[PDB]
Amino acid sequence: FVQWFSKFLGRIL
Repeated sequence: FVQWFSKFLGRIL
């Protein structure tokens, strides 16, 4: 949740 809101590694939200 601390990058680009990407649902791959947990970057989502």
